[PDB]
Amino acid sequence: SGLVPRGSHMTSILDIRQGPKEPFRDYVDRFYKTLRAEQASQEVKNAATETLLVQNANPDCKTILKALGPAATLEEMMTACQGVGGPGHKARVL
Amino acid sequence: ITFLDLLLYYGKKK
Repeated sequence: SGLVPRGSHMTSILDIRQGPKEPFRDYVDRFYKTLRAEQASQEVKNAATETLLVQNANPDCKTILKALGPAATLEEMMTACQGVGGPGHKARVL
Repeated sequence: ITFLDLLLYYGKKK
């Protein structure tokens, strides 16, 4: 990008990274808010989104995100980071 | 799983 002498609304989505023990819900809260104000066009930023979202997620969360895959949606990810999503299913642990 | 999906998540629930 370029041609911007001044456009510092809040172009800093790069600083929005999920801590190793940080809830994905709080991560997305800041991520989405900042990305919404990111100085880029929708298709441009959304292309980065799919990468950054997983990239700046911690290994543990990232492992969960990958186990779901692109076949699952953000809503699923939000619940996935919260545990398994639904206990009493496959009585292996609980 | 893009900004699109992020928007639909806050706006709707599917």
